[PDB]
Amino acid sequence: KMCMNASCGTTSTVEWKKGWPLRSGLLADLCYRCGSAYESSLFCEQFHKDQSGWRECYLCSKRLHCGCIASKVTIELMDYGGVGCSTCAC
Amino acid sequence: KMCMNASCGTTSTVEWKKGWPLRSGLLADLCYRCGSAYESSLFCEQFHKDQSGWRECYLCSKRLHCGCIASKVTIELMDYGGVGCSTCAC
Ligand SMILES: [Zn+2]
Ligand SMILES: [Zn+2]
Ligand SMILES: [Zn+2]
Ligand SMILES: [Zn+2]
Ligand SMILES: [Zn+2]
Ligand SMILES: [Zn+2]
Repeated sequence: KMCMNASCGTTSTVEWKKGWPLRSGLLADLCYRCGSAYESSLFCEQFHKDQSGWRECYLCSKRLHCGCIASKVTIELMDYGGVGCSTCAC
Repeated sequence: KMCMNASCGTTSTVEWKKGWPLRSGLLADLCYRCGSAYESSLFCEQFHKDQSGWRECYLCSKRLHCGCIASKVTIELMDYGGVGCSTCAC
C-alpha cells in the first residue's frame, strides 16, 4: 500500500484508511493522516488549497474543489451552470 | 422553450437545439447560437471564460471548465487528483 494523496505517498503509517472511489470503482488507500482528513470531509481544504478548480456553492458560497475526485461525491453540478453543496442543491 | 444558457435565455430563435444532459437525465434546450457553440464543443470557451472552475488537463494542458454541467462529458477526474481530456485520460 501507498497513500494515494500525491503530496504524501507514504508507505508507512500507523493505520491504513480508505478514501474516494477510484475510476476503477474501487476505493483509494490513504494513510492515517490523509485518511482522517478525508473522513472529516476536509481533505480538499487541507491539501488542495493552492490548486485550480475551486468554485463557490451557488447558495451558501462554501468553497468546493471542482475537477477533483476527492470532492466529487460532495459537489452537485447544477442544471444551468455552477455548483452546489449536496445540501444546497438537493 | 427558453435557452438554458443563463447569459442568453432567449425565447425566440431561428432554430432550437439540444445541449447537455440535465440532472433530470433529460437534455437541455439551447437557441441556435448557444446550441451551435455546444455542438462545436466550445460552449465553455465561448461563454464561461470569466467563471471559476477552470483547470488544465494533466497531459496536454488544455483548459477544462470544471464544476460545469456543460463540459461534464468531456472531462475525466483522475484517480490521484486533477483532470484530463477524454483523449488524454483514456
Ligand atoms: Zn498520506
Ligand atoms: Zn481536491
Ligand atoms: Zn452550499
Ligand atoms: Zn441562447
Ligand atoms: Zn462551463
Ligand atoms: Zn488533454
